[PDB]
Amino acid sequence: LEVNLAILGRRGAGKSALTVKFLTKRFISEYDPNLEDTYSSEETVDHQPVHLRVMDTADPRNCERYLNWAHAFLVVYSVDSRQSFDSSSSYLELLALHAKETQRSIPALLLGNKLDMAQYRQVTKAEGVALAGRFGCLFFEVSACLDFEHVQHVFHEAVREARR
Ligand SMILES: Nc1nc2c(ncn2[C@@H]2O[C@H](COP(=O)(O)OP(=O)(O)O)[C@@H](O)[C@H]2O)c(=O)[nH]1
Ligand SMILES: [Mg+2]
Ligand SMILES: [Mg+2]
Repeated sequence: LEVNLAILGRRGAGKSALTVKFLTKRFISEYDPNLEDTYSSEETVDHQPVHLRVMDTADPRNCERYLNWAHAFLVVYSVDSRQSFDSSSSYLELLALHAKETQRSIPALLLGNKLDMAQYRQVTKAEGVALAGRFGCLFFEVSACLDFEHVQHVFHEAVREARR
């Protein structure tokens, strides 16, 4: 089973850090901000094997490259950046519009990353919940430089959302 996951969000939000942590179980803090690519991994989600494809985007034009490809989305902002949070809402609007225009119904997970920087929070967890509420998507706060298991969970949950 092949599952396409696309990761969207404003530059700086930690899209690649989250991807590399998922893939490698390590935090890599400087990763080419311009590099966009699809990363392949063999996963097991609910005792079921998956060929997972993770598209780590770097933005704007030809959004269909992910809009007509992904089976689920992660939309990422940083909890220490209002700017990032605001940009996250635009990606969710795009997902909504595309679904409306094409009938393509794809689940999304809203991610407030850099939970390790919670002391400099510009966005509350309650506000992330509210934003997810406006788009009917799931919501998680995560970090690329805490443990691996919580990052694995969100990626595997996108898989579960894609299978439902
Ligand atoms: N403190 C902290 N910094 C992070 C985290 N994730 C990414 N970063 C940093 O945020 C910046 C952008 O990360 P990057 O993965 O390039 O984000 P991208 O542009 O969305 O792909 C870099 O300085 C990363 O080191 C995180 O979870 N916690
Ligand atoms: Mg990146
Ligand atoms: Mg490639």
